[PDB]
Amino acid sequence: KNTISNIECVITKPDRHNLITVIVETESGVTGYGCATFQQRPLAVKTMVDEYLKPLLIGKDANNIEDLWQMMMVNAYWRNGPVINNAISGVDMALWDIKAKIANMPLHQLFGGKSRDAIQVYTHATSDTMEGLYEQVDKYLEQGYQHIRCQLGFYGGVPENIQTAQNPTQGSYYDQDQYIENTVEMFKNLREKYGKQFHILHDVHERLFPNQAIQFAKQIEQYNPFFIEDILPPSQTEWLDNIRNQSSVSLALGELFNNPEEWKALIINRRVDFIRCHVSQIGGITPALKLGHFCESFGVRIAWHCPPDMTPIGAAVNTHLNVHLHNAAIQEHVEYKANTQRVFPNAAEPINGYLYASEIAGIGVEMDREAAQDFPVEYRPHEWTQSRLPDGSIHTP
Amino acid sequence: KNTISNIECVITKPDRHNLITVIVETESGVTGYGCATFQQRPLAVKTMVDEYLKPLLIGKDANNIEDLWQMMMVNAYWRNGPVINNAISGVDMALWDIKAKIANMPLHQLFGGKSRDAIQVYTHATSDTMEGLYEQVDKYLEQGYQHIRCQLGFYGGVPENIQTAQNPTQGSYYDQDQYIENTVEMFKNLREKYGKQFHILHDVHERLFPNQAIQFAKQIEQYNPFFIEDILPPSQTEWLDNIRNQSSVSLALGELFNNPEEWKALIINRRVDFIRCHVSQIGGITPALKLGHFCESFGVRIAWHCPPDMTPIGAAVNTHLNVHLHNAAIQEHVEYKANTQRVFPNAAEPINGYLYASEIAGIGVEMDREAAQDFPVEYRPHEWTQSRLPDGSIHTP
Amino acid sequence: KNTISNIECVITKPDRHNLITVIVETESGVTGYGCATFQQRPLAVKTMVDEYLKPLLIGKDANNIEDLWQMMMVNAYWRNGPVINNAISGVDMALWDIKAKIANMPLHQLFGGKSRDAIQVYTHATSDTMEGLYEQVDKYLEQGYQHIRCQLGFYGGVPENIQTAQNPTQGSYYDQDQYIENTVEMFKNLREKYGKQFHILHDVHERLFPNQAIQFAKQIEQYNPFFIEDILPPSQTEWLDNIRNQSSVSLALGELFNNPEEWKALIINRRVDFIRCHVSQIGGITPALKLGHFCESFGVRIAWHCPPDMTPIGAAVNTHLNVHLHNAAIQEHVEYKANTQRVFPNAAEPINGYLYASEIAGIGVEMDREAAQDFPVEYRPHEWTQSRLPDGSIHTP
Amino acid sequence: KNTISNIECVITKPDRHNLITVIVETESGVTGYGCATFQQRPLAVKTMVDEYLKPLLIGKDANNIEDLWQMMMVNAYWRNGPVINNAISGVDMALWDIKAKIANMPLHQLFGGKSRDAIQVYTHATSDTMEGLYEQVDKYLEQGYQHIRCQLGFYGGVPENIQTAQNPTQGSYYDQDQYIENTVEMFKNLREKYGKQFHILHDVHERLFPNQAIQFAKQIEQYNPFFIEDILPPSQTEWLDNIRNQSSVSLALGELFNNPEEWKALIINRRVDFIRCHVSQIGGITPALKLGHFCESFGVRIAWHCPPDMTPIGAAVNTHLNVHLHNAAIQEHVEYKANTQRVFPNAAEPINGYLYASEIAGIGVEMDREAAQDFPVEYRPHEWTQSRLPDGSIHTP
Amino acid sequence: KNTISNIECVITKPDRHNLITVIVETESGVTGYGCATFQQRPLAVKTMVDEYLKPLLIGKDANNIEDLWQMMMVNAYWRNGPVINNAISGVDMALWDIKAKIANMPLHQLFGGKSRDAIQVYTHATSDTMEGLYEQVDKYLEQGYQHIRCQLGFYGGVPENIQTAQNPTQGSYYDQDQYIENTVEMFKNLREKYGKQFHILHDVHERLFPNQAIQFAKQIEQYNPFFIEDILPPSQTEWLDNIRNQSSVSLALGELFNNPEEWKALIINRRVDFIRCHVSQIGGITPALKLGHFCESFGVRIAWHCPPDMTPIGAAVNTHLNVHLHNAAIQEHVEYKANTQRVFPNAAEPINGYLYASEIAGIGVEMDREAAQDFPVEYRPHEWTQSRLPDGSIHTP
Ligand SMILES: [Cl-]
Ligand SMILES: [Cl-]
Ligand SMILES: [Cl-]
Ligand SMILES: [Cl-]
Ligand SMILES: [Cl-]
Ligand SMILES: [Cl-]
Ligand SMILES: [Cl-]
Ligand SMILES: [Mg+2]
Ligand SMILES: [Mg+2]
Ligand SMILES: [Mg+2]
Ligand SMILES: [Mg+2]
Ligand SMILES: [Mg+2]
Ligand SMILES: [Mg+2]
Repeated sequence: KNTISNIECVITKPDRHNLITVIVETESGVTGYGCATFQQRPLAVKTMVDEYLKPLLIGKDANNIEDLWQMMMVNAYWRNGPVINNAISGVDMALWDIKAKIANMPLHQLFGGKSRDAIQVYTHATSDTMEGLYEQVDKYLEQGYQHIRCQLGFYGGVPENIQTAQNPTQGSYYDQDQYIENTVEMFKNLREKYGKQFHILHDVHERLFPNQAIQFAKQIEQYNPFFIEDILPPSQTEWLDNIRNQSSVSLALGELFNNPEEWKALIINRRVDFIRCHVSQIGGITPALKLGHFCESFGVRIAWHCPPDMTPIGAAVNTHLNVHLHNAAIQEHVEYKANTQRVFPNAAEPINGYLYASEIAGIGVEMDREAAQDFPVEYRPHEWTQSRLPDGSIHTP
Repeated sequence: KNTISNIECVITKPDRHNLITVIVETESGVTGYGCATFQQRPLAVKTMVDEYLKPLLIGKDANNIEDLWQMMMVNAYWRNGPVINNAISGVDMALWDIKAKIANMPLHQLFGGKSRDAIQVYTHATSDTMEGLYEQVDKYLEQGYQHIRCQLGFYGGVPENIQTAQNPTQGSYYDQDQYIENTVEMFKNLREKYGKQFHILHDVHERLFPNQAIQFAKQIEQYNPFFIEDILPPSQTEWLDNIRNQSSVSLALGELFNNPEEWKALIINRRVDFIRCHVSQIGGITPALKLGHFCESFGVRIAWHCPPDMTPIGAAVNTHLNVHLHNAAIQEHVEYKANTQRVFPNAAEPINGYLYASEIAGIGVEMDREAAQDFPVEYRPHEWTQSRLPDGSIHTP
Repeated sequence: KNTISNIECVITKPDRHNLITVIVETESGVTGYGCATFQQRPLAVKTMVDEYLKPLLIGKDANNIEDLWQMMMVNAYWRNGPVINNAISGVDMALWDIKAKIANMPLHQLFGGKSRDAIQVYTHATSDTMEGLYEQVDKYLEQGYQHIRCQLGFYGGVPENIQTAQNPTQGSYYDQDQYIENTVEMFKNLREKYGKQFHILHDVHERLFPNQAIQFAKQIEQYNPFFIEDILPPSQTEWLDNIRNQSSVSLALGELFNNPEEWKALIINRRVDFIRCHVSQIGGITPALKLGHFCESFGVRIAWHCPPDMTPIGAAVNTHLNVHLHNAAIQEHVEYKANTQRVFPNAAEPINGYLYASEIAGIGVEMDREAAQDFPVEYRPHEWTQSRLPDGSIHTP
Repeated sequence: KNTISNIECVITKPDRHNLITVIVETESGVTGYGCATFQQRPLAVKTMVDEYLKPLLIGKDANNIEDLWQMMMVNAYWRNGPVINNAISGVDMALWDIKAKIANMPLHQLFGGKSRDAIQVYTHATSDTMEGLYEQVDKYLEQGYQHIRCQLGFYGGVPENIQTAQNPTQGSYYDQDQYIENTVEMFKNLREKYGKQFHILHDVHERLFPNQAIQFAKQIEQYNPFFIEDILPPSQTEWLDNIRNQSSVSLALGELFNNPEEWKALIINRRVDFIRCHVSQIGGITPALKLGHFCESFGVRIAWHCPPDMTPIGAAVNTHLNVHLHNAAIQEHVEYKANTQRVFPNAAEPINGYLYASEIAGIGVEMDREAAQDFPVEYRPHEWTQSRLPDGSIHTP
Repeated sequence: KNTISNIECVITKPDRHNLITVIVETESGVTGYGCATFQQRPLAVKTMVDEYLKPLLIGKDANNIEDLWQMMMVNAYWRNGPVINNAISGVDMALWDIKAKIANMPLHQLFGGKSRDAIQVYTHATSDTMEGLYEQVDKYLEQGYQHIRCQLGFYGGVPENIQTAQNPTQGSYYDQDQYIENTVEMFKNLREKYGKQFHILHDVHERLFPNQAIQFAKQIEQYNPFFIEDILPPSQTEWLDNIRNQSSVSLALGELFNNPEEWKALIINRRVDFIRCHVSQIGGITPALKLGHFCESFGVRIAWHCPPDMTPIGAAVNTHLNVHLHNAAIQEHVEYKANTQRVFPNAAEPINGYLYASEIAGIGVEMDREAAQDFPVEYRPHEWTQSRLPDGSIHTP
């Protein structure tokens, strides 16, 4: 047995985002690290770990990750959701980290090994002008990326060019029709300039109503996007049947998921082509493996959410999952800055459009705890989540 | 308790339509006003209120709108339908008016308050020529409207350019193919001239057979109408699945509904994008709130029917519902003439494409009883409802 | 407008449970109180309110509850789940409390009034012997209760009479077959002694596997329980189809729900007869009203979860919902003790099997903030949630 | 890398069945052992390993079990089926053995560790009389078993009490009605004598036509069998819907499966409560983990086939899977005789109704190569598979 | 009775492929020949026949083909799959040959005679250039073929112009996008040059993911291919519904099938227009007839797989089945080489686009036993089955 001797939760903001790490110490002296990053509510996740998971977990056998996951998930009776799941994810990843270290193996080797040499990577280009897009796309192409998520225009902030009511309620405003029009124009221009040079992805980020999504699918399907992401919010994915029945568009969805009821009908009915779950939002590696296998039976492929608001520990974990799970398709990546790299040393970066899994024992990335102390948590409003349509209505952000 | 002391029903015809208002007096001294407008059969609604609802309601507690509504709906054993529901609606709306006045709140604040600053508005442009259309559209755009329901041609009357049988039966004649041809051409012409300057709506008004409706949807989907309204009659909406499976066209339906069985399967199967119910036809505010909530769970949005054959009291009520219900989308424009404005003082008018909810206590619009007496009920035959196809057969009007 | 001036969150444990109250102060000087009680993780809910909802909400208009609810729900981007929802519920209830106070009306009158005189109530009898059950049942019957949830045996703790593995993992042990056998025997004995004197309810509390649930339904259906509650866990309710296809048993489910995807298919497919949601777990009054209306269209009735781990504020709120919503069926009740009554004065208690809604302005129950300070939060392990079957497996608790 | 240096396949018959072991040697010096037992066609599996899998695998990296499995499955283009899957299983299991040995962990710890302390076990009682049954049951109960699979009568052989045609075709005869009659009587008798003392299982072994299966389910459901196994053959499992819609009987199925199309719709439609796959028939540990996860999402539990025609290596593997997979339920008992114990040293035996996973590195059971050579393959005709009904027609055996 | 006196299995490789023939001798002195060709695993098939089917079959009555098939199929208990089915097929075909020889009739006359004069034939044109394709196409049209399966490019081998990971794992590489692009261009060019001169077929050979298949279907439907073959792998055919709901493309699938669960739902749901099964893979003539009839009821037509890896005996059998079964559509043919013709004399060749059934007694084609000895089995690694995507992942080959 390997008895858990401590549980710690650290919030660090080396750069733009409040990142959250969980650290598990064991009587073997082997230490694990995991990602619990829910950037919008980090103090809630920390409270959850410090006040509840810690006294629950100290004294228990770290070897039995599966029991610990099943036990943790139901421990508050009420369950699922972002605060509990991220806290559990932090522990779950750290426990797998310890197991891999004790096995003296890279994490993906514990799983049963590689099913691919490395995972393909897509990056992000966003500009308010086509010329600006071209500038970023050109750089990415020169670096060997073959997949780029492109966006024309920025959506939010003050309603400068939007016909609102007289005294619009405070919020981040956009117009769905302007957004649709700019996006179609973007695809048309990118295909005219670049042809089939690279794969174009685009993130709808739940901006649209169902009728707008169906129209939009028919408008861009001719451009064969690698995928169109979050074309609807999680609560309206039954409307995907309307799209799947009449459009060939490739669809990805699910970074928002933190309850299994959100994805089961989605996958069984083949409503998307790629699942986009944020691994820490679904409770860590343990459920990620199961969900990977579930998708596989239905022919659904995997593109785990990999935003900047996630530790490099979490990213390395996703790369281990991505080189192992046969139905993994692509990894999202954004560049790390120097502070982040200092707090989380040895974070892999894409090489010629590929991310390579770590080959040392464990996850392969840890947190430098002294460095992390230099960057304490900092309150952020996240004003973009107060997203409003011209009439002042809230829309899923 | 707030005991009901009197119930009255007034039919008034300030301008082109017979309007119906129910007036509820209480022992608190607070009076409520409601819309019961079924313009085609007004004496029947008045008989229903005066002879049956009045002796039922006098003496009962106006506070308990929900009990009174559930009780009223089943009071005749047989139920649903346009005459009973309209009479009940008049009472139901007046009871809400009373409750809001006693609470000293605008009606929408009772409901739980605003979910938007104001509701967007669409107006109506109809002409026998394109230039006549352009004339009306230019005027509306200049007034700030962003949504216009357009129709080229008038359909009905003597069969002048229509090959009928030798001695055609008396009726109001049209040719469905001429109607389709003109409407497709109209859409084409408007997009050429105006591009994406405004949202174009069109009301099919149940003119078509299902195969025609399906053909029409494929013919106009490319023009992205904001919605195509009543593309089928209420009894044939299962045919919408054929449309939904192969077309992206945005659909609205339901102004004719007066029985819940007409809408449940519609909404459950996502057969339309907007519900168009006439609030008084479904029994008033009480069922309108439930239906709005019902639609919201399925992702269906709301565009309550707001024709000229409705009191300004009913319009105000609809704007109260529209600024409250989160899934409300748009409100139909009704320009009020001098006589109607005198009978129903303080009726809101759109300002720069928006209708604003009233902010005084209650509904915010009452009927001037003296002014209404000046304009008594007048029989109208509504010949357009005897709608006939070229072979002389009735079609749903 | 009524600007929010403060937001406070208090945890108090006057008796057995950590209760959580949210208090909203406004520039009008009118103060609201709401329930945010997630007893197993109270510090997490408090963190959520103090650190996040408070700076978000101060300065905003308390009148617009609907916008504030829609805005709050999506404010962390990721959403749903027990920690966020309870925090939002606390604010939502307090906002309705303020609106009712300003309207000078009892909460249920804001909603549209009563649809019943009072709500029927069921209470709880639990013993390890039939004789002990009879003793409690006899008292309840004498007090006028007509509905009693009965349980024979206590399930959990050390595996004294259970054949486990040699060195069973620490946990709370029970045997599903012993539990089934005791429960069937209980119903058989109660019907033999009491006949149809009262309505018997029973809470399966997700103890069973699907095959056991189906067997159990067929075993007790002859006893016509008023309902059998939580016969399956939330993740396995599709298995209810097997039961609904072959058994007449009345079913209730849903106290665990905190994501709408958990209940939509459940209700649309008529898989249960009563919905059991914990109002604070689903985000407060605002979504409770909508869910009430949703259920109503499908003929599903309401029995909101009313456990001891909920403030009397929350209970009074449920009674307001129960006398208003036409499809409300029954209210669960457990007696308050003197400390709890001191901290939450004027809490209604059942009278002859009925709970009467409060008739003063507002919710009708507040928290005495000095009294609450006498009873600070106290860590509880809740060892019963580590529920294990004889082989040491975790089972949903 | 850990390069494969040799692949061997040994058929050994220590006792009643031809057993098949695959042995994988690597350059690390670490040797793996796996089960490839298809007892009816052992020379075919050995040809498959020796002639095709050996030259394919030598030189490749044993670490990457997942790639090797995906590659092996499609290597012959045509795929699935009992000969190929068993050969692949032998390799797959040996590769997992190797990985666990290198990690210096018991196999189940690699997977993520335990979710139960040990797995419950059922044994088998079969006799031509009830008293003979009682004899075996009494012995098993006294040994600590709580689950016994019971069968009254032996079915097959010469048609002694069976009205066949004049000159019946050579085969193993039985009468389905005699079988049903004896089994119903057996259940009745066991419940009268033993009541609820133990769980009774029964294996129908695809003996019945669908109308017989449905009749039988209704006849024995009252006796609450722990499961009724293989009530239909694999090709007729859609007939299970008729059973599921009207009966509570608990069902197990799937020992015959060797193609995923055989189980997907089964599990998706909840047609059984327990999956019974033979791990080597589905291709080894790698697909067994995925299938367990797949079943878990649908609430289906696992009872892998553990017959005597399987190596103790395969049994140990199944116990490793059974203590890991949370939805594992029970393991079939196989008493090992002296010769088999010598060939496969250290095979676990049930202790008080439980099988405990091995705790040394690797699978924990190997084959003694010298001992196995003592017991070479011996042809068996397995006459029972020529199973005939009274009219002389083949029925699935 | 016609007692089986011997069973033999000969592997012969006169040209590029290991071919497998089963020979059945009877006491009548009449000898039958059948195809058991599974070219990738021939030694496993031969073991199956020699070690198991032979001692099973000798002594039994060859007259009763139906019983012999039902008996053979379940004789190993576990069943279906390519090794067992091919062995059984060789026997089944030889028995049908024997029966037809005894009746002194061509095989298809046994079945009930011709339903057509002859079967239309398609050939294969494949090249890395369009002009290379044109030469082959031109050759075929001159010979009277009216159907040609066309392929531009060769896919596999070393990843020369493919961006792989740094050290790509050994395998046969292709890029799906490159393949789709070339194939779409091929269709475009062929229709430009040839118009509707001939029917163009194309074999996707399970190279694509579902989202790619759906895109491809929409890209080529305008070119009206006679059929697009194997657009998905057998385990993913439920994705065909997405294609069938939005595309008019003609589809064929099934050469991989060796388990009826692979085809039933496929055909019941009309997911393909042509079934493509390999007759020996499904177990011979006996199940080919039933499957032909099953398809016919559903309106599905037959294009049995007729690759070079099949004996001319098996090809003759397919022509007998094709002139008999009313729903047979077309026969694939590859030109025979001289050594193959020597070993299997008198094999029919297409004449002006038609294949004519043999008119002598029996199948019409036998194996020259002495000639076959000149060409013993030779190992081949079939490296193309290790098909990898650019990232190193195995894809179904
Ligand atoms: Cl921010
Ligand atoms: Cl808007
Ligand atoms: Cl008129
Ligand atoms: Cl406790
Ligand atoms: Cl157990
Ligand atoms: Cl035998
Ligand atoms: Cl096989
Ligand atoms: Mg995204
Ligand atoms: Mg209309
Ligand atoms: Mg409960
Ligand atoms: Mg069995
Ligand atoms: Mg092919
Ligand atoms: Mg379609």
